[PDB]
Amino acid sequence: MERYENLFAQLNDRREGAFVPFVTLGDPGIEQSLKIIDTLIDAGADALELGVPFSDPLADGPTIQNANLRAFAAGVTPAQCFEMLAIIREKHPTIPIGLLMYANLVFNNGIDAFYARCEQVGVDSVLVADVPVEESAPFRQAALRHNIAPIFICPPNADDDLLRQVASYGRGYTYLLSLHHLIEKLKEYHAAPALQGFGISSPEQVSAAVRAGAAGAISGSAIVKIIEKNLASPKQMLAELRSFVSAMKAASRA
Amino acid sequence: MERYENLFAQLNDRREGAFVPFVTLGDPGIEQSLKIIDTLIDAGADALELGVPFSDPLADGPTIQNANLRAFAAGVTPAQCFEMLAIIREKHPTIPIGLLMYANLVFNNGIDAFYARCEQVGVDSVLVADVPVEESAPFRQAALRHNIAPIFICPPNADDDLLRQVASYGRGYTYLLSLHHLIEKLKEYHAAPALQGFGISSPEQVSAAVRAGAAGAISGSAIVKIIEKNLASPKQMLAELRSFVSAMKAASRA
Amino acid sequence: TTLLNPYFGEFGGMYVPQILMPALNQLEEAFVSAQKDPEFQAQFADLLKNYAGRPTALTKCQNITAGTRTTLYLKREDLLHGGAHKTNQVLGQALLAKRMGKSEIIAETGAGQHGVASALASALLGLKCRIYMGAKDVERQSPNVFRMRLMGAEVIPVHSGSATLKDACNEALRDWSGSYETAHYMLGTAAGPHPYPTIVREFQRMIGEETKAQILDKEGRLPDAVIACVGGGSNAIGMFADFINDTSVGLIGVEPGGHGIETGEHGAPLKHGRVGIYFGMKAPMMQTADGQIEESYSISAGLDFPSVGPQHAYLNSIGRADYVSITDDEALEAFKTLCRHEGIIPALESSHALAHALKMMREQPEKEQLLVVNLSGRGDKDIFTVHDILKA
Amino acid sequence: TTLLNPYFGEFGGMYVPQILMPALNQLEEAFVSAQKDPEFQAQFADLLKNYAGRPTALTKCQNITAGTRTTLYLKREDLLHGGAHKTNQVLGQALLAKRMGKSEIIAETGAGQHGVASALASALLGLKCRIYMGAKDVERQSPNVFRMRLMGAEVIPVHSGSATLKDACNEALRDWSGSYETAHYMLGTAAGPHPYPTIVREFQRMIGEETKAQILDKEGRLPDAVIACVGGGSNAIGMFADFINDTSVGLIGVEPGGHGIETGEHGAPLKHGRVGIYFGMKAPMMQTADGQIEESYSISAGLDFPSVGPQHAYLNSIGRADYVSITDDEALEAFKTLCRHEGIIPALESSHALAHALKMMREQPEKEQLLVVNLSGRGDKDIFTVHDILKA
Ligand SMILES: O=P(O)(O)OCCCc1c[nH]c2ccccc12
Ligand SMILES: O=P(O)(O)OCCCc1c[nH]c2ccccc12
Ligand SMILES: *Cc1c(COP(=O)(O)O)cnc(C)c1O
Ligand SMILES: *Cc1c(COP(=O)(O)O)cnc(C)c1O
Ligand code: NA
Ligand code: NA
Repeated sequence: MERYENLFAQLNDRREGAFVPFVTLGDPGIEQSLKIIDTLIDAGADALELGVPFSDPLADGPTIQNANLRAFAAGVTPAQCFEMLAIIREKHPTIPIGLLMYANLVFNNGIDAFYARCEQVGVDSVLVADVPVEESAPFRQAALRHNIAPIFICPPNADDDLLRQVASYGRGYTYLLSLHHLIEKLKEYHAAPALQGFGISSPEQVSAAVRAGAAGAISGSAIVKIIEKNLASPKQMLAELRSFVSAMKAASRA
Repeated sequence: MERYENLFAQLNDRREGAFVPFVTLGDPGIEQSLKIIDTLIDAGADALELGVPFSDPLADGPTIQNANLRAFAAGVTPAQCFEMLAIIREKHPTIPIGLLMYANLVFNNGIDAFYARCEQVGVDSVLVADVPVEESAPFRQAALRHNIAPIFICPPNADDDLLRQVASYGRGYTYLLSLHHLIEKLKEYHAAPALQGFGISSPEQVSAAVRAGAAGAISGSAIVKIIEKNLASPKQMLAELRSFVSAMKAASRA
Repeated sequence: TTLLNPYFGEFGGMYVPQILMPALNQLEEAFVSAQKDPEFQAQFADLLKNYAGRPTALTKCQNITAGTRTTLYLKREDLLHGGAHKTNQVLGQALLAKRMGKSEIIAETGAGQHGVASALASALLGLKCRIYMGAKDVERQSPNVFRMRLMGAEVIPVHSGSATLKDACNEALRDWSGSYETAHYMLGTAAGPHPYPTIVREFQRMIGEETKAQILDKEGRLPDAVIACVGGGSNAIGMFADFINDTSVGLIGVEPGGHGIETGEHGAPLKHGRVGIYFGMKAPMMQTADGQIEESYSISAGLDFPSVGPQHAYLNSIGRADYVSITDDEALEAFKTLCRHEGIIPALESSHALAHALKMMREQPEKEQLLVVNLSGRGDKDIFTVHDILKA
Repeated sequence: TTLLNPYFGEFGGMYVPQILMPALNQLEEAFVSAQKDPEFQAQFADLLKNYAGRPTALTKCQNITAGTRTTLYLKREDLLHGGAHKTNQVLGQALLAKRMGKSEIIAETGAGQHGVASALASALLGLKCRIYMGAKDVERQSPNVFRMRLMGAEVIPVHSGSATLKDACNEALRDWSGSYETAHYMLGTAAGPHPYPTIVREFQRMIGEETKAQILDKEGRLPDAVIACVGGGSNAIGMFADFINDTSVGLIGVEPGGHGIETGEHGAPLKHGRVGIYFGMKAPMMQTADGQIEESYSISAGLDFPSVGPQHAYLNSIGRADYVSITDDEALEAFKTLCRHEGIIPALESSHALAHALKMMREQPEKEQLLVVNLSGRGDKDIFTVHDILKA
């Protein structure tokens, strides 16, 4: 499939940036997580970035670390996550869905089998947080064979060789971690469209990312905090998620 | 004075052994200790061996160690002991009185001053438990200058050189610690009369010591145990001390 | 790209978020440079000798082996300053941090020995040290925590995950990702992403080099086997390294069997785990069938690393080294035996290695064999643990 | 009669009950014989090297002295097996016991370090060991008591007197008086009746001999002073011995000042006691005006011996050595300073010696001086004590 390509083409036709929220699958429970995701989409999310709870998310900050713990407290397993992913895709056929994975969960029962399962449920991309370009060969190869976009992080510094590798190796979108030079160079090397991430928590940041040349912005901790804040009130939780996503997406429009 | 010489001459005229009890001065209190001593004498003690409570009686067994503790619990000091000694001598002019001392209490304010105080109160001998013949020079010299008999222990083994030293250095009596050869040799070298000591606790031991050639026997732990056993009953304490001393002394008679 | 091979066969690698790669490459480059620098080597040798106490003794244990044909020596890392072999490599890494112009040190610790060693090295060398320790470990290692504070180090409890060593490992990496410009991450074992397995082995290799010279001096030949406990793999690879090319010398690594392999409550991922990718490397891991990382269990707090150094997994795969396990009860019996017969109180970690040598001896008492057990640390720290168990 | 002089000037002697003299004479004779026996010397050197870890390092402490003209080295007895210098002499006495055909060892201990050392030496050398310890000391040293039991030694609480070290000293003597035929009394310091002050000094003299060779190697000259804490006097006389004839080298002994000399709560009999006769010797004692022996007080349990070795009283009298005192608070500050600036946790005993060197440095910072502090032991054992005080 070409969900990211189609999305970015449509957004470009509308001189619009993408707003992509991130949540941990199963946080705070499967049922509530499925309602949270439908709320993010109805509120205007252009794509989704979804984390599969892992015991040792060494690339995650406190907010997401706590989301992993809530999901685990609810018994969430990768298998249940893939069950949720099929339900999500069954309800929303065109939204791009990217997974944020840790290497062990991809390698565990076989790298190729993992990407095959992603393809089966309708996932569009996989960003393995702890697999740098240097170790990415088996992962990106398996991703490409199963029509999954392998996503790479372009770090703040990133020298030229790295920008060239990220531009060549990735597909779907380039995760731009925390500027104009990185963006121009990615475009120069024909990298996948950049989605800026890391602390995006307000509408002005979304508009600034689009102004800087990025194709959109990813927001996770800001979203997860709303879940954390309203655990005792699921209804208020969804109302606050809708309000925040609606505002963030509005900021991406021309 | 020549109290030991006079005593042994009198005992010899009666073909009799000496029975010499030992108690710790001030155990269990000054008043009771003075009554205990008068009871030992009235019951037949021929001489007395009296301990001055010392903090570290490293030559004493458990029974006497505990007597020291009781005396200390009652506040007994060497000064009070010398006050008691003058009272004892004032009541009993001829009984030989020997002190069992630790070196520090003799050396503390001056070796010569110590023996001078012994002479002043009427003590007849001093056995410094932790002063072997090898270190005895200042002690025996000071004793002799103040008409005090320095007492030495002749140990179980004691080679010939030691028997000769003990015979030459001591006066009054020779403390024979735990046999016929030691006794014959002491007599051969003209040692002071031997008093056998160490565990003497029954009449048959007193008769055996006399039969072996010793001039008498010393009994301490057996006496001190009676004090320990009857602390709650001073009257019974004195009755039991009288009974035991009377029996022990009877065993020394021809 | 790298200057050195990040892998030992299929094991090892650099599985870290992209943002950490420059830190690993910088460290590898500084390491390669330091290893060729005679001045760095002299400064390291000087601290090892005059501050840490090297060389450590190699003690023959005649009372333990009486009546058998086993001759047993103990390499005395328990006599190293700090009481365990960890001191060797923290001094080298501290010197590397200074070589890179770093003024701060980040470290992780489980039982606390590595935290203590990192703190002492930082105090000696004027580095500002911060240590991550899982809150459960903080709770049960107050003596080591206080030593770290007396030595000027900041101790940071980690409450995420299981609140133990692996969680502290994740937090150290997280911290470094953003502070590597001025801070060096002083990894505590021969594991993690390249170049650490390599660095830690090279900074512990004097254990085996000395053992080889000492055994040649005392016996005129190499050992039939060298035996060492394996938590993460540093003391074992330090003892094994110089003997790798001496084909006749057996290399026996001993993982903790805990309550018994069959109970699942153990810490023997090399022989009873499954290869996974975590903590920056591909290696055998204690993990669920799902791929979640689990804790290692052992009566010995220090054999708590839930994986194992990649070079051990490799040496095992090619048959160069053999790995076995020893249970809590076997380790306790060896601890008691050494105390009673040689007057040496061994760390319970080290007691696993001794327990296996005792088995080699006891099982075939007429087999002639010259064995060296790496006594990786002293056991004063284990006295309470052993007492309670015996009281129980 | 004796082969060697039992006195150091007016101090020393053999003030024991007659029944114990043959034991002392036998021991003196065996000692003189052993000292001329190259085989005994080789066996002792071998245990010291290969079992105990000698030579111990001499560590320069540049961080502590920065900014001053003091150069300070620490002789690292804290790195000796057992963690304190006591190990040296118990191995020599154990070998002497065996030379005399004895199969049993009797020992006294206060803080427990000597009990532990006697127990480890007995375990290594196949001697049946029994240790006397005052019940108050047993109560407050359960860790050391348990180590002694793990090592096979029988620990006997002494309830007589004050139930502390001096009482255990009396009980050890009492026991030996009747068992010397088969048991050796392993006295724990350079005190007591001849020949012990002499034996203990000779079996600790390698501390100073090594220090002299190490300092000559590193500085090309002798120290301006060597400084050591003085409980009973063994580690200090071990450091001082080889320097006695080097007139330019100052010998500074540091007794515990406790809460302050003026409070009377201290353990400094050499400079603030009165000569008396106890524990088989004539020496300065902690005693009442009446002549009853008293306890020494110090935050450091190990500087509890209520008297001092006769050779120290003698060296003091002739002006060859100088003795000073350091208070609990000064010792605690030195303990903290060493931990923070050199990453070495010193025993609180040793911390008194370090505290005095720090004063020599701090009081006259521009005075050029080369100092060596005997770091008689490690301070892991003092962590709780220091923690509580700091918490208080
Ligand atoms: O809003 P923020 O800063 O939390 O970014 C959230 C981006 C999605 C995200 C969650 N966990 C990760 C680990 C590595 C790279 C990206 C991710
Ligand atoms: O009956 P026994 O065995 O207690 O002997 C008691 C003798 C007096 C006595 C009491 N304490 C001492 C120390 C040394 C020599 C003799 C004594
Ligand atoms: C930490 C420790 C170990 C375990 O770590 P390795 O890296 O496997 O050596 C072993 N022994 C001791 C005494 C330790 O402190
Ligand atoms: C026992 C001890 C001392 C005190 O004894 P000395 O005989 O005076 O040396 C000093 N330092 C340490 C570490 C001790 O254990
Ligand atoms: Na492990
Ligand atoms: Na003292």
